[PDB]
Amino acid sequence: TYKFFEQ
Amino acid sequence: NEVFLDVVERLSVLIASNGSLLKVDVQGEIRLKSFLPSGSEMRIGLTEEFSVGKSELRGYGPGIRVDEVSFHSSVNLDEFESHRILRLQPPQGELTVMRYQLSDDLPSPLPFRLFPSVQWDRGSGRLQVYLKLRCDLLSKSQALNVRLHLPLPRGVVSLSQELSSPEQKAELAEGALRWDLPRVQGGSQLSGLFQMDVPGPPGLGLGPASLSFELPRHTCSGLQVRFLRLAFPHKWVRHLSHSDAYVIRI
Repeated sequence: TYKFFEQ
Repeated sequence: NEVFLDVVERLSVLIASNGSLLKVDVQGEIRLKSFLPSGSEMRIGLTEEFSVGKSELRGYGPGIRVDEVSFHSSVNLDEFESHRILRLQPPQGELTVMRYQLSDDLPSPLPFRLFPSVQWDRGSGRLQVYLKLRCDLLSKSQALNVRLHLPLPRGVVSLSQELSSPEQKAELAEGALRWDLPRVQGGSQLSGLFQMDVPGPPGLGLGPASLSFELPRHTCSGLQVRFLRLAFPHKWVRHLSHSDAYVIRI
């Protein structure tokens, strides 16, 4: 459901 | 040890010459700095309210909301839908925990309104620019490092200026007026009258005004960190908005 980032 | 958590929002606005809001953008981040012992788990609770996106079923109304959100890959969201809590085991040093964006109306009035009055003798070259800036923050609240940049017609020089309070500074440099207003609080009304000479061509372009500033103890979106809790420590939790692109047509 959610958007993630690495930095 | 010390733990720092900062909610930081970059505001960009475009306001029409009649005062109408054309565009509003808020780019927000929650940034952490910590150096916790091994094992440590941190829970951050946000505004219990807040909605995300534009639900086709429920619509979107007044209330605290963002248009989109994203999270660092290390963040656990098991308690996000029910309680707006984030969980993570932070690294040593800096981490951006969450990012978000808003393009809708803000939940409070925009922080600044400008009332320009320009008289231009085509003519004799005389340009008179009167600017009144009103701060629409709550009356307790402060704006820091407020500066207004105003591009001016080519070859303009300053004849005189009258600024409404003595802490203010203004100069022309690089073809623009730079007006600095170091003392600004909710409810303040500050003004400057500038007499300039515009040369004839060899041998407009006035505006738009662009404001830059910082808003301590403030978020444009209304989002807040409600708590910061550690399980195994002095904490700083800070909320700041800032702009370098708060544009107002003349």
